[PDB]
Amino acid sequence: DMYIERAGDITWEKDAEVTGNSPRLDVALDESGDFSLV
Amino acid sequence: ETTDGVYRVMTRRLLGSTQVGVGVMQEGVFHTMWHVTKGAALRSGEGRLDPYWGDVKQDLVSYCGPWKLDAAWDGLSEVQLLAVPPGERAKNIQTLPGIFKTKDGDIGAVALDYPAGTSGSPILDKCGRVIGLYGNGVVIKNGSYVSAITQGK
Ligand SMILES: C[C@@H]1NC(=O)[C@H](NC(=N)N)CCCCNC(=O)[C@H](CCCCN)NC(=O)[C@H](CCCCN)NC(=O)Cc2cccc(c2)CNC1=O
Repeated sequence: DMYIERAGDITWEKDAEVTGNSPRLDVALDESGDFSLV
Repeated sequence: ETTDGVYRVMTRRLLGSTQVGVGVMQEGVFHTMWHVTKGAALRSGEGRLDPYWGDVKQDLVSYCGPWKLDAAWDGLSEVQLLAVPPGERAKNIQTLPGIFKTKDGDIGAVALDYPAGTSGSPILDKCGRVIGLYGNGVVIKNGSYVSAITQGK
């Protein structure tokens, strides 16, 4: 059995850590809900 | 507890208490990714949440009502993943989304890598609205991860 427990409000944080790039990727979404690179 | 906010999805059919994913409670509806619960009922305190709508291809599922989240990435601005990793505090990570180009159109994507149990963490815009859920993506050359910004209708 699964159960849920609260972890916080949904809010933007002004002092947030910034990271990650912004790649543009050709992808396909199959019937199973899996993305794949094209 | 139906208070709006982000929630961990836990199970104990494993060793100890394991966090299998994350979700968003808004307007009395719990939102998460399909691969987190596979559509199973959920317990919240003394009450039970039953699945209401789900779609394996979108990898989304909602409990107690139809999908409520309808904000979308503007295309131009940075966003924040409110990552809720297992055993760790909710943490905002700001990023400029990339793009999944598909036959049917373009989807925002974030190049952030977290444990599998982070699946379902919300991504937010600057006005605080949830523009999608984290956790359905691809693995690129490097070997790390890019998740779609998965939003329902
Ligand atoms: C725990 C750890 N990290 C990761 O798993 C991922 N980070 C990374 N891999 N760098 C981050 C996961 C974030 C949460 N999201 C998921 O769990 C979803 C659940 C599937 C729903 C698909 N409907 N999985 C995915 O989105 C992608 C889809 C790939 C589709 C391609 N056709 N699958 C994987 O990464 C599995 C994997 C591949 C290589 C190597 C590994 C794991 C080894 N690493 C690990 O085990």
